[PDB]
This record gives sequence, C-alpha cells and structure tokens, in this order.
Amino acid sequence: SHYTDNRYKMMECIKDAGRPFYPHKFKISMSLPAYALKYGNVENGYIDKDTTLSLSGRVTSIRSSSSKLIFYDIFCEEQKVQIIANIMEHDISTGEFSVSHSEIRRGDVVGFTGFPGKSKRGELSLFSKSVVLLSPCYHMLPTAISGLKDQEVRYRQRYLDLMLNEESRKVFKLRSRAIKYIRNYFDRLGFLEVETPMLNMIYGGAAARPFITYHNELETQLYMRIAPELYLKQLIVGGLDKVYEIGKNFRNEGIDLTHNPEFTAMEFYMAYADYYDLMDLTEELISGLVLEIHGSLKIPYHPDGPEGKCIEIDFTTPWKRFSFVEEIESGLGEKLKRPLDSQENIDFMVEMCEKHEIELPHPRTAAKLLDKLAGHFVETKCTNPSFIIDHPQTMSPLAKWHREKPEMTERFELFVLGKELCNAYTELNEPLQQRKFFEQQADAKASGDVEACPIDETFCLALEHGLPPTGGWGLGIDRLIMFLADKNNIKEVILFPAMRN
Amino acid sequence: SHYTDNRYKMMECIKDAGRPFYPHKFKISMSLPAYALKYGNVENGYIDKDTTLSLSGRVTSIRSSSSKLIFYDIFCEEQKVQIIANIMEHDISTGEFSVSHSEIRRGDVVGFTGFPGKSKRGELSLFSKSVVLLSPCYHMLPTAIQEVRYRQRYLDLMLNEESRKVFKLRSRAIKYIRNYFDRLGFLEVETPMLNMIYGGAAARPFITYHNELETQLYMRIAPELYLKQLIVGGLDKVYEIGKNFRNEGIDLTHNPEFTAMEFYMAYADYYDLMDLTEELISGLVLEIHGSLKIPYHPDGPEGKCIEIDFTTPWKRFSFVEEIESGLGEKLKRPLDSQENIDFMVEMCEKHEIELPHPRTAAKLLDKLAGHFVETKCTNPSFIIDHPQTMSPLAKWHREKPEMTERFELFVLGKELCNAYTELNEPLQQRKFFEQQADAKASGDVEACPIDETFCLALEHGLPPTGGWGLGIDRLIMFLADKNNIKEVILFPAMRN
Ligand SMILES: O=C(NCC1(O)CCC(F)(F)CC1)c1cc(=O)c2cc(F)ccc2o1
Ligand SMILES: O=C(NCC1(O)CCC(F)(F)CC1)c1cc(=O)c2cc(F)ccc2o1
Ligand SMILES: N[C@@H](CCCC[NH3+])C(=O)O
Ligand SMILES: N[C@@H](CCCC[NH3+])C(=O)O
Repeated sequence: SHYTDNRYKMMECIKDAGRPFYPHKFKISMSLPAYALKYGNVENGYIDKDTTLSLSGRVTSIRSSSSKLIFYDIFCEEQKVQIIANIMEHDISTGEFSVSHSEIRRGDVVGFTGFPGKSKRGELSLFSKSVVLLSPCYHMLPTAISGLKDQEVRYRQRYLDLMLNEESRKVFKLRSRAIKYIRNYFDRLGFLEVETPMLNMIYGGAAARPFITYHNELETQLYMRIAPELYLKQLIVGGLDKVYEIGKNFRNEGIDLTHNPEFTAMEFYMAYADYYDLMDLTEELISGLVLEIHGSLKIPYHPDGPEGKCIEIDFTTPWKRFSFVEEIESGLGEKLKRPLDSQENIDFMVEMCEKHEIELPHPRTAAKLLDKLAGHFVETKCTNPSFIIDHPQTMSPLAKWHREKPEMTERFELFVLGKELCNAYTELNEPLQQRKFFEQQADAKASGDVEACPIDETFCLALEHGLPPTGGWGLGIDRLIMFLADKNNIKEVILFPAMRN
Repeated sequence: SHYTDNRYKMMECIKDAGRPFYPHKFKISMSLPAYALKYGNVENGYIDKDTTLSLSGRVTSIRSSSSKLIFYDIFCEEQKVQIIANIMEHDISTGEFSVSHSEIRRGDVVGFTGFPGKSKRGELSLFSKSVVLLSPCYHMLPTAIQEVRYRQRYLDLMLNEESRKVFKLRSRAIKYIRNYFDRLGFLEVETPMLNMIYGGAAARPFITYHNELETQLYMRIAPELYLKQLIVGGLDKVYEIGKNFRNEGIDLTHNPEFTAMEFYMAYADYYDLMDLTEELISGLVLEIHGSLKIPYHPDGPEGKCIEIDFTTPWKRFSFVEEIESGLGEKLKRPLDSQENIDFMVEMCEKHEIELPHPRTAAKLLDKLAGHFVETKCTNPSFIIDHPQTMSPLAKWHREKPEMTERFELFVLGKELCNAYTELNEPLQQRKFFEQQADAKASGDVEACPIDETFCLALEHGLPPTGGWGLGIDRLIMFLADKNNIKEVILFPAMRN
C-alpha cells in the first residue's frame, strides 16, 4: 500500500496548495433520503435550474464519461444519488474543473452543489457546479464484504461492514426497534425503568463467573455485575411494585456463537406475580414482538449459513412445557435418586454422565451434574419455544420452593432451538431458607465452582424487611435478536463483539 | 435484636402449626389505586355486603381499638386504604380472630378479603373477613426517615415519598431525551464497556481480566472512540445512554459509575450542537417545571434557595480570554510551551490554586479555568474554544489559533456537557495521541494510550461530525433539586 502513503502525500499537497483541507462545516440542503423522496418521481430529463442545493455522502463510484463529464454515485443514510458534473456548469471560483475533480477518489466523503433532476436515462441526479473534498479515504475499499481479507474483518473493522453491507445495517435497526417494542410493553403496564449498579461489592444473581476490579480511593475490590437481580428485588421491598432494567451484564467465561463477555439483558420484577403469570406474559410479549416484525408466528431460521437449510420456528401459544427432572428420567429410562443433592444421587449422576458420554462438570456438585443432564436430554428437545420448568432447588438458590413438588422450585427457562432465552421464577422471599441456600452457594464456590456466588448479607437484610410475593424474569436481548433477525452468530447482532488476539 | 429473633420464632411456630407460611400467590381483586378510584366518593358509612374483594399492601398502622375491633392502614402503589377488622365478620376457618390478628405487625406485607365501603368518619375502607400474612417484616420500622437511606435504599423508598419522586422524574427525563433524538432520526446503539484500550476522556480507568482470553481489559471511561467508528460506518446519527466507569474520587458530584448520554451527528459542528443543547435542555426544564426558571438548594434543603435561569440564549465564555480577564494578564504563547507552563505555575502560586500533577499545560489550563471561569457559571453557560493541548480529539478552531471547536456546559459551577466538532484529520490525531502517550509515560494517569484501531478507522474517512456528551445524573440533580449525586442514584457507592 503505496495507496495510503500516496494519499497522505496528496493531502499534504492540497494543504500546502491553499486548497480546501478538511472543511469544518458543510451545510446540506437535505438528506439523500429526503432528496430521493422529493425528486425521485420527476420526469426523465427533468432539471430545475432555479433551485440550487447542496448534498453529501460517501463516493461509491466515479466514472469520467468524457473530457467534459464525470458521473459519481454518492451514498448516505441508505440512499444512492448520482452526481453529473459537466465542465460547462463548473464554478471556477472553486478551482479549475479538472483540478477540483482530480482530488476525489472512490471512498471519499464529499459535498456537491447543483441543480436537481433526472438524467435522460432516468437516474435521480444532482447536476453539479462544485465539489468539495470533506474527508478522504486513505485505503482502497472493496465493493462488497466478499472482497475483504477475512470475514473476521466485518467484526474487527465494523465500520467496513456497515459501509458495504446493507444486511448488517438492518440488524442494528431491528435491534433498536425490538428494544423500543419491549420498553413500550412494560411502560404501558405501569412499570418504572431503573438503573442498578454495574460495580458490585458482592456479585450475585446468576450462575456466572465475574470480572474483578478495584476502586483505588474506596480501597475496595469490586465485581462487574453478572446480573441486576439482588438490587432489583430490593426495589420491590421498597414498594416500587413493577420495575425493569435493560443493560449490560458481564460474565467472565467462554466466547462462542451464543456467548459474548458483555451482553444485554432485560430483567423485570412484578409484585404479586408467580411463575405461571410470568409464563403467560412471556408468551404474550414474545409472540407480540414476533408478530410485529414478521407478520405471523411462524418464522424462518437458517441454523447454518444463509447458504444452509431454512427451518421454521413456530411461536404459536401456548408453548410446550418440559418438567426438568421428569424429562431427564425419561431420557435415562430410570429415576434419579432422592434427595437430589444426596451423595447417592451425585454418584448416580456421575455414573449416568459416563454411561451417556456427557462431559463431567467441575466440581461435581449435584446442581452442575443436573445441568449437564438437562443439557443433554432436555434442552435438545427444545426446537420451538419451550419452557423447561420446575428446576431443582439445589440449582436454583433464589427461586421459591415449588408449592406442590418436593425439592423443586417455581422456575422456568425458555429455550428456542436449544438456546436459553429467558430465566424466571417465583422469587424466594423467606429469609431463613435464603440464607441457607447462599451458604450452600458459598460452599460450592470454596470448593472451586467459579459460577457460585458469595453470601450477600445486604440482600438477606433486605429480605428481612419483607419482600412481597413477587415474580421476576430475565431475557437475553442479543439472543432474541439472533432469532428475530435470523442470525446464527451473536457477533452479527453486537456492534463490536469480543474477538481473539 | 430481640424483635428480630422473636419474629423468626413466631414464623417457625406458624410453620409448625400448619398456618399460612409465605403463601406463593395472593390474587388481588384490583390495585389500591383502582380501589380508591372505584369507591372513594361513595356515601359515608356505605358498605356493599354483596361484593367480596381481596386487597394487599404493606401495613403502615395497627390500632387495636378494642378486643373486638382492629384498624389497619395498608399502603401499595402510592395509595393508602384502611382495613376495619371486626370480630363479627371474621371467617373462623382461617383461625380464631385473635390468633389471626396476633400474627400481624406494622411493616408486614399482608392480604385482606372483605367488603368495600367507607367508615362513618368518611375513610375509604375495606371491611374485612380475613387476613393473610404474606411476608413479615422482622425489624421495627422508624415512623419516618442520610447514611441508612443510601445503604438501605428500600427503607428510604418504603418511608419517603420524596425519594420515590426523584426516581420517577429520572425515568421521565430520560424518556424525554430519548424521544427528542428518536424524532430526529437517531439510532440508539450499544458499544463495549470492556475495552482493550481505554479512551475518549481524561480519566483513570478500572482494570480487569478476561480469564479465557488471558487478557487484561479496561472498563470504558467513555464510548466516544467506538461511536465515531459508527459514523465512519455510515450510521449518520447515533446515540448511546449507559454507564461510564472512572476510578477517581467520590463526592457530591462523583460516583465511580455514572450514566452518560453521547451522540454523534454527521455534518454538525459545535455551533449546531450549542443550539441543540439549548433546545433540548430548556425544553426538558419547561416540561418538568412549567418555567425556565427553577429552584435549587446548593447546600441541601436546610440551606438557601437560589434560582437557575435556563432562558436562551445562554451565556458563552471563551476559555482563554476569561482566564486572562481573571488574571489581569495574558498567558504566554504558545500555550503548551515550557514558558507558558512555567508562567501558569506562577499564576497558580499567586492566586492560591492547587497545582496539578504532573504540571502539564493541559492540567494547568484546567486548574485556571476551574478557578476563574467555572465559578462564573451559575445559570447554564457554555465555556467555549478550549486549547488544543487539553482537547486531543477536538478539531482545530477554524479561526482561532491553538484553540478547538469545543464547548463544555456548566450549571452552578458543575460540568454537565462536553462536546466538539470532531477531529477527522488522521495525521494530527495521531500526533495528539502520541502527546497523550508521552503524558502518560511522564505520570499523567488521566492520559490514554494510543488506539491504533481508531486511527485506522479515521483513515477510512470520518465525515465532518459533531459529538456530545451529557452527564445524566448531574442533570437529574438540577431538575430534581438535589445537591448530592447519591440522591439521584438508587444504590450509590458507599465507603466500607
Ligand atoms: O442471553 C444469554 N443468556 C440467556 C439469559 O441467561 C441471560 C440473562 C437473563 F436474561 F437474565 C436470563 C436469560 C447470554 C448471552 C451471552 O452472550 C452470554 C455470555 C456469557 F459469558 C454467559 C452467558 C451468556 O448468556
Ligand atoms: O456527569 C459527570 N460529568 C459530566 C461529563 O463529563 C460526563 C461525561 C460526558 F457526558 F460525556 C460529558 C459531561 C460525572 C459524573 C460522575 O459521577 C463522575 C465520576 C467520576 F469518577 C468522574 C467523572 C464524573 O463525571
Ligand atoms: N438473574 C437471572 C434472571 C432473573 C431470574 C428471576 N429472578 C439470570 O441472570 O439468569
Ligand atoms: N467523551 C467525552 C464526551 C464527548 C465529547 C465529544 N466527542 C467525555 O467523556 O467527556
């Protein structure tokens, strides 16, 4: 790339020649979309010589047809406009025609002034009098993502993706639309949006390993939040009744097609709801959003590339329920031992994992073993949206005991195409039990479970002030957008995803 | 505490007796606000014995008037409702009347079922048949209620309507702000809070580590360098509202995480951004207050009240000229010369201004502005045209040598906004980044390392662009009339 070097030299040339060098302000008359709305339907060959307008965008094409005529395409805000620059119309106060145009390259951000209309062949055009180089491009660009060095370039240099690929631009617009729809749903129910800390003295609220940091003046270690749950529940103690939060969680684990170290989640807590109420809301909210985007409840998905097969995901309600333990037992052809957290059941579940070639967790806690078994036997049955329900207490330290089922909790997870989208429960509000499950979590952490959380006394003290019967819920926004926008890699739906070295 | 131990014992006794112990679901008939709207203007003494309703809230008052009659107030969703519990209405299949009510204490979350109406004295009431303890309070509550309010925010919310108001106002303000930019065609985005290289402001970062990637990371101090990459990418009008993390001081206007809004607008300059700032903020003030002139208590609610006037046009102060007016003498040129650095140290010594460390031209300029210029900004006031040497991402001023197209907005001497015509020329940008890396190497912990990924993005052509940041928490402080940032953040950082 002599190209980059030579462009730096061209620019120092222009600068030293007293020619326009990175002008501070270019005043457009209207956006390119506005220009196409206003003039896109004029007759072929129409020109309005009584109207002078200024436009700007990035140059996608330059073709000099003759010594007297240059055609540009400029692109901005999803619209292309042709610029026809005829030597006879050039404003010599800006420089000589050939000098002015010799400064421009494909990729440059440029301004033009001229008369509006359409060429004889029917192309929406600006018949220019002047051209201004606003911000040059110092690299030779490809014309499509196909011409990049790797397809990793799309994620390491997202601005290239965005310049070249309409599909990538549509994803981020759909993401905003979906989030707006969600905020509207809850705002109409009378919820209050809140923000709770992302720096925590004690991390909690999920099965996740945290990022650790330190505040120098406070002389204290802090964790990045894994989830907002413990703070949100304190707002229900506080009487706020209906709260939600949409923001980042930080989880220090692996990166793959469905995991980024920071990701966006929504949580809500609703006083007087139970998990049955929450299943119903989940179904209403998500089917409404699918409808809003797709116009029916049966939507396409390409689980391999858009070069692979298309399947259909059916969101018609109500959705299938699978009971966690029973579905495991059906996959095994035999019962788990009771109690589920006894050493007898631990041993059995290790034996089952070996028998079914399921990779063992570390450490081999009852909860982690159950999770591996569910992963293999239950989550794999979840093609259409399906609730896995009634998780064991031993894996659910903040979920309230099941009103009917010994050793289980009033919990669900939503899975779509084998991927977890939501997690929700009737909230545990009984402090003695809450403390005991926190102690069991602390014991698991001490034994090497990097996903187990420490005891949070601040939270136990809050429960002692009385948490009303409450239902809470979380949704992974990024994974939702993967299904709505038909993407199979979370890197498609996050602007600047985490990338290896 | 005996009260807490005893309450645990009571709850075990209840459990062992087979009486209601943390019921899973209580189905209300309607909310307390709906109940008050439906029945609140009935005739005194009215009762409808044909309608049975279930209501719930937190008990704020218990008055056992007689052996036969107990009065409660419950509170839920900002509405109080009286419950009148008469032994002659009690459903004995829930327990004997004295047993059922003996389980209840001030602070408990409870449900009642009964008949709707109004007492003779004209109190909106439920005439109850039953009571269900849903979630007991194990602590004796104060009747009304700073350290506890921030460490146990649920107590503040439970007892103090003024705290609930602040958080509702916060949400309303941020909705207003979203609406403003959405109507202009902006796209809301999210950029990384975990950064290989921190940048986009002058701040000490938080440091962390990603174990699988085996890499140290920084928490973002600002989203700016990623957001500008989106303008290179063609997204034209982007905003982000989210947390920044700065490993610095904690005081009345600083919390280690805070909410900032940034936006980037292709084709704008800083003049456009001042006009937008005026329009946005004066319009929000008017929406909330009904006037452009609003109260503020700078020393808290025990002190004096002043008036902040948001009427436009807002005052502009030029950075260097206002320092020079304060000094009664000119700074030396160039502003980043050792001569000027040494002169600014003399001026700090003379005017009793605490010296920065290290004694860089930028830090000394900042100290002088803080003393002479920020202190003149009562009403919203733009400090404009900051020197380049303190503004490494701001584009050179089109007229004024050594300066940039930058502003800060100050209100009551506190920074609310920072904005500029963006530097889009990569040779100068690299030079200024080198100067920052040199500053860091000499001891400036607020200087950022060079980010080659950003320099490469600038080489692809950043359109002329204007960018801007607003401190949301400090805005709420003004709009809500609080002089401590801990009042506008639900769970502010507290000393250990
Ligand atoms: O969306 C995700 N999961 C679904 C939830 O568990 C998310 C939280 C909840 F919203 F509260 C309930 C549903 C998800 C996305 C990630 O990129 C990710 C990265 C990790 F390092 C660890 C877990 C991750 O999980
Ligand atoms: O609102 C604040 N400052 C105003 C701004 O600089 C904020 C960023 C901007 F919005 F982009 C432009 C305006 C503010 C609030 C804090 O709690 C805080 C804490 C610290 F540790 C360090 C700086 C802090 O700054
Ligand atoms: N904190 C949960 C989501 C809410 C669960 C119900 N309280 C998670 O991160 O999975
Ligand atoms: N990143 C700046 C605000 C935006 C300035 C204009 N690009 C700050 O943290 O102060």
